[PDB]
Amino acid sequence: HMDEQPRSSYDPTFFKTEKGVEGGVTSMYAHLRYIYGQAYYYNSCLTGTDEATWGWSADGNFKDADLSGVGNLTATTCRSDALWGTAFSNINTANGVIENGAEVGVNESLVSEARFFRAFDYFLLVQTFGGVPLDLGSGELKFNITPSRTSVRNTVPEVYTKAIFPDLLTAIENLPANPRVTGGVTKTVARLYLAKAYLTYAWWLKNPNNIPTYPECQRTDPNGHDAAWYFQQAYDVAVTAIENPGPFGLQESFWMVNAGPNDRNMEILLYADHTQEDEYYNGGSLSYGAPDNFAGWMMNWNYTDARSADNQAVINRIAEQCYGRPWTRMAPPLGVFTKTFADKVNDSRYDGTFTTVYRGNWSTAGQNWESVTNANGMKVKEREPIFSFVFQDMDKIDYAGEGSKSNLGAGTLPDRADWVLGLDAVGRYVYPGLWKLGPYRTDNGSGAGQPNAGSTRPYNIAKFSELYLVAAEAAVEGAATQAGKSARDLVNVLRARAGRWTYSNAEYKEVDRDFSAEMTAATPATIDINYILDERSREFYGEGYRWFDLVRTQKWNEYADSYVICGGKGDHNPQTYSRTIEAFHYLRPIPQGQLDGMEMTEEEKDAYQNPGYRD
Repeated sequence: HMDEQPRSSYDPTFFKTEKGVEGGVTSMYAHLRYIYGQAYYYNSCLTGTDEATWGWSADGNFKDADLSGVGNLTATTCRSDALWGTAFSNINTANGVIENGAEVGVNESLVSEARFFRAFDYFLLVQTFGGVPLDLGSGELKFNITPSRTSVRNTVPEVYTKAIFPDLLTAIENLPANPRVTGGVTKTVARLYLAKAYLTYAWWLKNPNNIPTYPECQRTDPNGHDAAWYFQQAYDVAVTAIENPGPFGLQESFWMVNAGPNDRNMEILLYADHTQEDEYYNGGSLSYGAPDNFAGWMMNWNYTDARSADNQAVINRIAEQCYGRPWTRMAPPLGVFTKTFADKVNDSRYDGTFTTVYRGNWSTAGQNWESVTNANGMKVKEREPIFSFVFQDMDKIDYAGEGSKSNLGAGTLPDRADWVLGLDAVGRYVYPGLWKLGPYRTDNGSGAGQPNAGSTRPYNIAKFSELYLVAAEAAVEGAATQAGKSARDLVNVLRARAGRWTYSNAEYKEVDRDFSAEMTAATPATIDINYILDERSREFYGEGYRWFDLVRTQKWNEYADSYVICGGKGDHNPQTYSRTIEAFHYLRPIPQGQLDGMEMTEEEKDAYQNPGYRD
């Protein structure tokens, strides 16, 4: 199906009221929870890129997505499919809110939230699937009540020009500076997504590596401007946001951006609010009776395996950000450590991304051991390092001896009271957990909390930081820059920020370091797209940006054609795996469910489906 949500003949009249417009608008905030935090969609944004390959416990969902000869990516197996029905349901709702609310004069500040969300949804769809329908059964961008059995896909430029740009431009004029409600949309997030949309369209027009689009359409803009024009607008709009940020801004340190106690901070422009839940009512009377934020489980592993020299289970599964529930379904390739996060001394970001030092928490399991013995018969207290992923003396580790006793493929080092494994020995079972998406719960007490519950944390969708990297990318592709905001200046803002350490996760303590001078100096004299993409991986690793960024820039092949990783536990042999990423893979399949739901001939269905996925 296309529209999941049920529609009443009175809905258009409902949306001629302010309370109806609010109703619709708040369901739009809700729709974010079915995408952002959803683990299988999350997969579709990351696996098969440089940031993620399949993990030891991987399903078809993750294997099929890696495009590495261990699965099949088809119209039934791509987890792009979570986006389709969710986005179109929301879009239809937005269509109703917008045509009826605007017709009657319902406050445009509020209506423009729906304008934003409609653009937002279409921008995800257009990148993911190519051209998609603007007509849902009642005309272009019109509210549809009774679902149609037939659909027609518009072209990419039609979606950008007809739906995405005009909505965002209007939204920017009318949206408030400060959020109306929590996580609420503002001028700044509308500007961000407009700049991104212009940036993405500009690349689409330029089409340097000749990746086909579907439906068939020529590489020119109905609005009549060239790629350069769009690159310039991307720059200008991003920069206008930076200069008029309302309440938003960068945190002092990169740790503060994704640290649990600082969720909902003013670097976050938009998020899915996973605390907010649904209240059922039956015929006016309360009835007892949400989707989960379980994306953080994918790039998290069985640290609970960790043992002492006396084979004691020293790490309990608990609801803390460094620990949390593991599904071992996605793993970081070694390129992440050797290329992306090369610098770990001057760069907060590696440490503000991965949990590297795993400590004992055994009293959460009801144990009362003062100390325990492991790692050359050394005593280790609670909350002290048991197992560390290291990047220093990697070629000295002794995996041959007592490291066996860890139940981790781990080894030892001299005068070192902790098990240890180097980043060149990372595998599909044992890898640094993704700390960004770990759970955060104040109500754990002295116990484990509820570690198998979905995360209650916001899932962060849009960040003030990205503005800098959107403008910088536009600058690299030829846009005319303003004084103090060259490509190099813009990149250096985020890099200077990255050199400021406020807290070390590895060391589990406050800290005071400023390596911003060093970071600024090590930035290349001139900036290429490769560097933008590396910075994007550093700032946004594992958050679900990667597939979009590599497809826009057409670097997906260059960055993902091969990855490097070791095997299961006790396998420290780094093997190179090669992917087969064809040009038609740059568009995801239309989900088979949509095709099956339509009254069409097999010929019409073949034509509806993107090339490569028709058999």
